[PDB]
Amino acid sequence: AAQTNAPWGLARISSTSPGTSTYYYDESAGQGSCVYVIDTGIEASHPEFEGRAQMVKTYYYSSRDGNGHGTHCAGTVGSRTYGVAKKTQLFGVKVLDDNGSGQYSTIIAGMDFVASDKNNRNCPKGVVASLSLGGGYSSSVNSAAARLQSSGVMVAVAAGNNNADARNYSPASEPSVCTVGASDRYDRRSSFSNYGSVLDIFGPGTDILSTWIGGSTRSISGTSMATPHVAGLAAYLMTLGKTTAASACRYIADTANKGDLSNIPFGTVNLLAYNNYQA
Repeated sequence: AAQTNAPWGLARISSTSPGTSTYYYDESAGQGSCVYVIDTGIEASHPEFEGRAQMVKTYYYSSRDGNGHGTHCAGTVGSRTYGVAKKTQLFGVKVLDDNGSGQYSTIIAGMDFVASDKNNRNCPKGVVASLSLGGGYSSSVNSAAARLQSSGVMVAVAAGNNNADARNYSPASEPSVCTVGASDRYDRRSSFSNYGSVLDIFGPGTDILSTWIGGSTRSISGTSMATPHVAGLAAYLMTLGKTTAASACRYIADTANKGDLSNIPFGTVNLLAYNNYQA
C-alpha cells in the first residue's frame, strides 16, 4: 500500500533516505495486533481511529484525554492518516492526568494492569505497549517495565527530552525494553533527545503531525512522538509474523537504517526504525 502525502515520520520509516513524502506498508497494517497506549488517554471518538480505539483503564476521575498527548501518540501508533499500523487495535490506559503528570506508583499499576488485561483481549498477532513517559531513575519503574516485557508485550519507552544520557531516567534506563530516541526530518538527532548506550533505536520525533483532542490534529515534538512510531512498527511486524513481542526490539534494530543520523554521540546507537517493505 502507499499513503501519498503522509506525515514525514511515516514516510521516513518506509524509506532509505530522508525527504520523501509517501509511506509504503503492507496492507495487513497491523490487523490482529493490539497496542496499549499508556498515557493521558485517547479520544477514541476521533474519526481517525475508526472506532479501533477504546479506553480500558483510568486512575483519575475521568478516562477522557483532557491533554491531547495520549491522543497524539495513539494517533502515531494506529490512526488512519497519521499511524504506522493503520488496522491495529488501540487500548488507552490513562496513567497521566490532564497536565501530563502522574505518580510513579500509578504508572507502575498501569503497567501491571496491561500485563494482566491483555488476557482479556483478542490479540492473536501479539501485544505492544507504548510508554511516552518518564522521569528520574527508579528501579521500581524499570522493574515494572521489565515485568510488562516479560509477560509477553513488546514495550517501547521514550528516551527522554533532557539532551542527556538516558541512564538517569526511567523507564528509559531499563535494559530489557525498547528505548526510543528522537530524530528530525533531516536525519539529525533531535536537539532535545536523550542519548546513551541504553538506547536501542531512533524514531521520528521532531515536528510530528498527529491526532489531537477535539477531533483536531497538530504537530508537536518529543521522544514521546518517536516512541509510538516504533510501537506501531512492532505491531506491524508481529502481524507480518516476522518477529515476536520478545524479539521485536532486536529485530527492529537488526533491520534498521544504520549510520544515517547526525549528532549521534559516541556510545549511542545510530539506527533509525525501518519497515523494510518491498512493493
